[PDB]
Amino acid sequence: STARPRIITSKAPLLPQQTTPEQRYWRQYTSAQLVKEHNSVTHISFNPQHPHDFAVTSSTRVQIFSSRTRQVIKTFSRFKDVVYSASFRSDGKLLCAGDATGLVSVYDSYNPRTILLSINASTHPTHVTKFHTQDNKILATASDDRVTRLWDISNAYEPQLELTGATDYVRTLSFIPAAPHLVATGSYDGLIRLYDTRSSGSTPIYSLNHDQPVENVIAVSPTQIVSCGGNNFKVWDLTSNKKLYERGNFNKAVTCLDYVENFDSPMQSALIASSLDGHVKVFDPLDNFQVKFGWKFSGPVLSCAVSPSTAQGNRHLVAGLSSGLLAIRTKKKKSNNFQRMMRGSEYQGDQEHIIHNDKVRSQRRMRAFERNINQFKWSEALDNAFVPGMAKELTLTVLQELRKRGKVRVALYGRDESTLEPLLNWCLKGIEDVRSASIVADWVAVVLELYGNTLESSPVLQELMIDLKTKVRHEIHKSKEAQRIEGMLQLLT
Amino acid sequence: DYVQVADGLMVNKGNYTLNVITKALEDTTDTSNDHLDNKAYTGSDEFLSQYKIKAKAKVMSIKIDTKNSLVIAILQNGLIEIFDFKLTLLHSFDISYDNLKYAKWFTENGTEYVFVLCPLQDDKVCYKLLELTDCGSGESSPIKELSSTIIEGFSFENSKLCYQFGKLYKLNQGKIYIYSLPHCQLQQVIEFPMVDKLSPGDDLISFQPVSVNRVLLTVNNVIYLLDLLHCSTLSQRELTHVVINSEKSHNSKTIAIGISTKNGPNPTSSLEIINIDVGTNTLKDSLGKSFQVGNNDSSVILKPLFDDKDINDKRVKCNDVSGDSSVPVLHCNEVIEKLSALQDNDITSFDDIFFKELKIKEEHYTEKDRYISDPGFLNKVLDLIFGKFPKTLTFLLTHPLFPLSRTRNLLSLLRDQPRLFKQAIVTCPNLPLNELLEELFSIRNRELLLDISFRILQDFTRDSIKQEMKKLSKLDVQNFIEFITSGSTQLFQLLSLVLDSIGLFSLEGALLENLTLYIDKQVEIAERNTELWNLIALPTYTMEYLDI
Amino acid sequence: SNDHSLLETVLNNRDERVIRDTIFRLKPALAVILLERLAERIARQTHRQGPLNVWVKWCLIIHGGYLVSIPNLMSTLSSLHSTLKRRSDLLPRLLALDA
Amino acid sequence: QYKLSVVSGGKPALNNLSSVTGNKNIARLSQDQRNYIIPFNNQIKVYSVETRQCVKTLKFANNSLLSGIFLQEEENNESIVKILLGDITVPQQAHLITVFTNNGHVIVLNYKGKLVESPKHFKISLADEKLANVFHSEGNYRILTTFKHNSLQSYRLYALTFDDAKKQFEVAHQAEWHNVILSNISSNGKLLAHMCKDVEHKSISVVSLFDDSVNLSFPLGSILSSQTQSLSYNTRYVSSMAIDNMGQQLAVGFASGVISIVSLADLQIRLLKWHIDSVLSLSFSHDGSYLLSGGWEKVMSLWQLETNSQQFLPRLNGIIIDCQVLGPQGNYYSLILQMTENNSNSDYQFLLLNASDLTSKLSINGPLPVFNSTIKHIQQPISAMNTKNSNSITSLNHSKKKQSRKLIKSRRQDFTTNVEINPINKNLYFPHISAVQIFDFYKNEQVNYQYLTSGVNNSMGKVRFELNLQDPIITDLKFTKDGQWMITYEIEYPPNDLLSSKDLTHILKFWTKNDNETNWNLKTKVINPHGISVPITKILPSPRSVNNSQGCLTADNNGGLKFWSFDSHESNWCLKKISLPNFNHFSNSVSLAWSQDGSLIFHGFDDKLQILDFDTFKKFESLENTKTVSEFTLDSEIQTVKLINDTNLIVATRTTLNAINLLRGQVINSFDLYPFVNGVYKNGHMDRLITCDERTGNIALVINQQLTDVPTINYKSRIIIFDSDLSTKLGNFTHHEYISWIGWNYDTDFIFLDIESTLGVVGTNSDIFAEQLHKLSS
Amino acid sequence: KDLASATNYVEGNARVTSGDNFKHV
RNA sequence: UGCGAAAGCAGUUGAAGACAAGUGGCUUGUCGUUCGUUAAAAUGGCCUCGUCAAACGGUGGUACAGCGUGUUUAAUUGACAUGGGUUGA
Repeated sequence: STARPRIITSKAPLLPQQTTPEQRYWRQYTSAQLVKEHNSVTHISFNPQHPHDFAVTSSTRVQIFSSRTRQVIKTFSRFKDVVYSASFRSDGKLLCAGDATGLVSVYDSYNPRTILLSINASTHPTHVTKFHTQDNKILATASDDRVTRLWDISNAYEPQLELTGATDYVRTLSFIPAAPHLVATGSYDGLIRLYDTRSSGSTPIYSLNHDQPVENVIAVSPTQIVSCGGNNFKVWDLTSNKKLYERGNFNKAVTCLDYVENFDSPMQSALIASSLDGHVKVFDPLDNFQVKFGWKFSGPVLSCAVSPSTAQGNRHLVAGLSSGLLAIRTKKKKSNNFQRMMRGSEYQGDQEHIIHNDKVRSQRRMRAFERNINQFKWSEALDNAFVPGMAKELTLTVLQELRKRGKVRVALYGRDESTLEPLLNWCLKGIEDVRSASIVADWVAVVLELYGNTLESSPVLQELMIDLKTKVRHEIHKSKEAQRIEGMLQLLT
Repeated sequence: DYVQVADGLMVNKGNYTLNVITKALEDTTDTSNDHLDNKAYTGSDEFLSQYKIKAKAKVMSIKIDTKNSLVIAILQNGLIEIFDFKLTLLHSFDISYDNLKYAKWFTENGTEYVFVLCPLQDDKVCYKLLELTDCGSGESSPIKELSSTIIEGFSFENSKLCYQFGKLYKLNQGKIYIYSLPHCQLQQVIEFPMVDKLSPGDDLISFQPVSVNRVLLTVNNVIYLLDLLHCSTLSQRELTHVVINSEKSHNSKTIAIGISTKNGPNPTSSLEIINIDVGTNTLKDSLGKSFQVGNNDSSVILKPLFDDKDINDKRVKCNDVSGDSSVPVLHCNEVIEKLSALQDNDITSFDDIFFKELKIKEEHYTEKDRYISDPGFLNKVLDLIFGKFPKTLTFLLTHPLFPLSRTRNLLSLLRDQPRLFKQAIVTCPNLPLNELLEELFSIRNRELLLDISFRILQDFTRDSIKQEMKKLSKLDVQNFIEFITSGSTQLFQLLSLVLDSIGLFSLEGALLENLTLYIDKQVEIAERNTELWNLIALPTYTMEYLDI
Repeated sequence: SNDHSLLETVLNNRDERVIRDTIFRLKPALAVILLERLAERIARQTHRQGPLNVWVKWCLIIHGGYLVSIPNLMSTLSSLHSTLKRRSDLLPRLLALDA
Repeated sequence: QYKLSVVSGGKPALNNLSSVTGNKNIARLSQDQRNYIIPFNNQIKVYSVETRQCVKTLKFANNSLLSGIFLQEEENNESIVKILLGDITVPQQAHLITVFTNNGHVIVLNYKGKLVESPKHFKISLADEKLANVFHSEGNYRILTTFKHNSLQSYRLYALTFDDAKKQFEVAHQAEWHNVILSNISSNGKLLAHMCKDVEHKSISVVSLFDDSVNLSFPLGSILSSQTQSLSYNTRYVSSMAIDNMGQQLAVGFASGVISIVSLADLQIRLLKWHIDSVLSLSFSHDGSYLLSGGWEKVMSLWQLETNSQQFLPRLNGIIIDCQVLGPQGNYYSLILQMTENNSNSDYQFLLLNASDLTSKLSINGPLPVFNSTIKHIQQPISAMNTKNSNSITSLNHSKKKQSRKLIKSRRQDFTTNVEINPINKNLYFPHISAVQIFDFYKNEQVNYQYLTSGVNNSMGKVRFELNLQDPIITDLKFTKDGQWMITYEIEYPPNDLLSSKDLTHILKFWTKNDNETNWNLKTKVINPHGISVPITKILPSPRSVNNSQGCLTADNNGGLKFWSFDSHESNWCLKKISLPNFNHFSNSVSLAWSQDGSLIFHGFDDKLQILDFDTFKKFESLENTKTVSEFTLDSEIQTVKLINDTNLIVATRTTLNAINLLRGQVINSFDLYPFVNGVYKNGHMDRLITCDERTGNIALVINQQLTDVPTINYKSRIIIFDSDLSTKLGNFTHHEYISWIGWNYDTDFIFLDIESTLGVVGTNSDIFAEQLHKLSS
Repeated sequence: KDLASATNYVEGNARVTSGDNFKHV
């Protein structure tokens, strides 16, 4: 003898635009927070090491938020002009911020009162400041001087290397994630230059011609880097100096990018992109940078980031808008005498020769319609169908199980006016859908076959039959006009 | 087993080059080349050369001269390189190697001492094999394969000077013992009609097949298992099939004995010394769909009649499933003799043809299944009645009731008798849709319209109806719409077909509004008779009466 | 882009002349993706089939050349074919039901 | 070089007698009850209840010792009717069994070690009688016999003796019973009850046979109620009876569903009503205080007769047509399960089970195919209503007369089935009704059984009205050529008397398993492939060159084709290619073939063999017109387009059997089929009647229904092989019974399925101390 | 579970599609 | 029942004998009866083996639904003495 097969929920052929695993995962980022800033949020970085805090650069202050309360734990307000970039070191121990007066100031993180050193860079505004990702004691600052500088933070008087060569407004750095001698910089003339730092450094080894003025350049692999600027982003193989993908799925200019790897996700890698028209989108680097999910925000989105790869807790997607506000969407995560008497209940057979196992697994709880179909209470199963809190596929599957299994007539025999009105009042709603309407058709046909006299007596289901008639009239106009559209594009083959 | 049949030195280049094929010449001084231009210098020429190759550089070229050795040339720059003689007898077929791939000092006389591709690099003396009349070089693991007229096969590998295998191959005087297309075999042609494939790793025959017809200049192509062959006194270069990623279409091999058939690509016009015309322009051998085209090397058809399962005590046949008979007494000799009994002086009568056919095939004269018949036999008796004699009432009624009529049906509109024409509409089991659409749109306004729309719907796919009913005028389709609106199911879907196949824009308006009104009332009557088909206690006080 | 929000604000306009010359002024290289969006929306929401198929009949009428010159009509707008096939397949059943 | 053999076993073949209810289970336990001795129609299987394996198989056709008893091409009424555990020849010394057959041979056979090459058989001096059963007690032996008005049988009891001349058994003739309707014998074999039909109605009589301890009789109107005489005939028809080991009580199970325990000393009755359809089997325990019953629900109940308390066992994959306690303490129940979802064959599962936890210790079954028609005096069992799975109380006689007349007179005598071979592990997959029996034939035992549709197949024992519902039929299943996926096609049928009762559903499902697990997983299903209400006439798996053997090609009766293939990106089996024509004629004479290269497809629709390519999936075309013949109109609708190798292809149609080459593009050979296979198979079944190889030929297969001095119920099979485009009949074999399916396993053999399901194949000091210690310590 | 017990039918997470999604050429 | 396609297209439904009831016959009805024809109901329904809670992975439509996490492409842990007694309607 077997166990009883479970009642299989009636699944129809799948409709278009189903819920992909990528968009289910990215759709459980919810409970949005909107924090109004004093000015447009230009940059946002995350702590790498305990990857659980993030710094938001508004105008003339940098606020570190926590990734468990989403309130400002700490804030950095002693800048003279607009602070532009603020990033954490790879050890997460200190925080660099480039400022509109060309004064890079690096504090230590989680202590806003101890400014550790103030590199006086160019007289022009310094727009991007980030530490090396391999090395710890070098900091790369590009400014509106069309020259980036590598500074050793011990010798903070002269820059240890001066990467010039770009004709207009260098706004982005990036480091290549396995070769630590390799700095890719990006400017408003297009032309991602990139430099070997053992060489002279006043000339790039090559240049990648993004045609639009680039807004950001990040590095995905040790080999391929992604530059956004203009309406698209392009990806570039770096061992072969050559473009290989470009996605232009926006309306306005892509402002920023960042990238995730190895995190707990159906997507093994994810590049998300923020694009001055409200949209932030996530692209999957493994199937050809195809877009998988997106968010629309209440204004032009200027910068975005996500929690880093090892977040281990409450996971965040943050987007700072040009409107001057900040949007966070997170996904969350008896007696010693009595115990000495009941000691052994946690042993589970380690030193024991034979280990027997016949405890059956406890299956899912049966719903009332399923146990009534099991107990052969077929009219009670119909009654349990037409309760209000039932799913539409559950009402459909108990109708289909009574149709295939036994008898519609058995399920409908002892009824009268007051006990048929649930069925017909659901058949009004079920006649609209394609997946239900065959079952609704034969159930209504059987109930008017064997209750044609109650039709005469009760007037308060006559009107239900009339409403059902106008419903089938609307549906038959729809099923006729669908055949007309089917013919009118059969003509166009 | 042929291919697409038409067209009655660096071995991997093409055109846009200068001359990557510099070769010797019959009855000339030594050698030449041409372009579609590289210089023709000397590789120490004026000897008894029979072929010429290069070191795959075209400025390290040579003249492979019958003097036991060869030197280098300067066909681009002017600076020669040095050489060193090994033998002094016959090195007319010298083939210089790549960077240490396949080279040995074999000239003509069993002295295959191994060396390298250099002027002073040497190796072992692998002259152990006997006097070989067919020494080739392949890339199994680059190897000299010797076939000897002392007859015996041997295979040495010039990778470590290692004799891989060898046996006794009794090869006679050959025509072309060319290595295979994947190199794993040896295609050796016998003189007139045969080409055998032998296993060139073990020196044994693997498939000794015959060929189609006379062919002399045969060589394996850059294919899977296919060869090309030109006729002896013919410019016909046919192809046969007994590289697999994105194969070749031209510039495969240059070995032919036609009218100076040098440098044989597909478009083989601009030759290296000849300046000839060109031919076919196909690719190499595909998988299996081109062998339905090249269905050659077998032309042995006979008259195939239906045999029977052999009677080994067939008297215990145990309740045969026929009506009354058991087996039809087959008379194929009488089938052939009925042709002589029919092709006679019954030039307008059915006394010596129709009675002859219905006596040779004792049927109900409108029915199949008492078959014993051949399509060539039915075609020849149909030819004999399409000659001097449709006025027979039995023969040309019982044989459009036969599924092998073979395309002599085109005059079925061109002759017009009512009962024979309707029977050829209903039952003739191969009909051209061109004539069917012409008969459909040459309307006589009758029930044969329904009988022709039936067959045109029930044996042709809808798009093959549409593409070949584009081939109509507009008066035909306007009168067709007018006749449908005047005065059924298959013609409704035929009307759907004509509306799909007339096109998009080029219509008129009054006919369109008339058809719109007609089909509006048609859908209304279809809806109402579909509705018709889908349409097929005690009071408290009474007063009644009873018997007194 | 793939902007469902302002796609909804553009096709909640249901004046017939506005829809007509809107699709007339539309570029014919993206009438196929407008038709894909309409097909998926009427597949999901079934009460939209009334208002939204006014859009899909105008896209076929106006761009009657582009998507007859496209080589794979059914493969490119499969979702429309599947939606209309499942809408019109059950027409004999509710014919018998309303009879 | 080809030889025919029968290698794999058949059906279990219990007592196929009427008028014996209860004990029709001829299988025995040993006395040291460690091995279970069941007969088959081909052999004696001896399973072992500890390890569930077969440990010894006494094949009948292996030797002339008892294949001389039956190897006939016409006569299989010689049947094996009882097995006894002792030795009837010499007493007091047992590891060997004495089998009594239904004619009178008594064979003594050793099942421990090798079978002896000369058994101890005898032949008892018997009249025209035909051996109902034998009976054992302490020492003595009885036998019972059947006879020649109203069609009833007549029984006669003898006693045996042996001793004086050791060739004959002498008989004694205790008594007779001159009209018997139904009979049963108690568990100890000490007494037996039966019914009489002696006038106004029938009668019931119990008699002890090994002594004149008791013999009583009474008309059963004193058993029956007063309500039943004004009710239907099911309320008074009796389909079961049983007695206990004392003869104090007796269970009468009626066709209405009730059971009634009468107390034989005073004829007071007690009614037990649970069975909602007919009661088919009853048994008592040894002490008589528990009653096992089984019926049309697949639920074995056991009634605690003290408190009238049922214990159930509900989903037993077959209706219980016999149940009985078995052990000395009653620790096993043996059951016969009739498995009546297929109406074309009576396929019984033998299932004992230990009574402790009610788990199926040693379930036994033969192969279960479903033939296209009913086979040979097959009667679906009795019930309350006349359904499509049973027959009512009236129509058994008319149904067997009609079935005999249908096998005699009629014309469509095709009962052929589709069997598949899993190309990985060489076990064969009989698609049962809404399920598959995976069964390996190198030990002829079932691997497992799996439901592949969504019916009420397992959840419910259907009863009197509900037996007019059928679960969906699996009509096609094919494996992909690497054995990684199983394609199956099923027809889902609707229940009657509603609006959607006349439109079927057609479901094509795709199943996967790794090479370890025994059961498949549904990865995808497409309901209505090819469109609504249109069938699939033929599915064809694809060769190893299209999508690495992961494509299927399904054909309509419109001539439409759909190519489905599994791609890993969208991790599902999706619809790749399509060629639909829209005709107005339909025909299910559709066949399909593929080139091994994966280039061109031969679509053998009716009267027409189209040639499609694969790249554009339309009809084949070369612009050079090198006699590109891409259609072959033949004289009748074609039913096999089997291409042996890439050169040529064999077409088989209902008149002729042609062969067509493509490297020489014309007909090469032809044969005549119409005198053999005329209008006898349904159009689409020659594909399962003939098959091929991949190198070494092609197999045709015809059937001759034998004749008297009119056709009869007897058949013979003529199978023939050809090598290399119909050249030589190098195999001409004849098999003694109807043949139903033939197919090539993937290592140059062809398996075939007999109509009684025998799978056959056509192939190519210290020593005495040791002995006495192993004696005395065992 | 028992060795004579048949395997029940279970769809699980099988993708049910129709015969009319021509999403592939 | 036969031919079919899943639609449909042709064919129907006799005789003997016995028994039961009702009023030796007559009527009606049955048949663990035969020959010929291709031919709704006896109050009578499906076992225990452990539940509950919280996750996670795919699948459909994220609160909704469903399958699984014993090995699987993937994905699980934890509570409880799984008793007896008295009220508990």
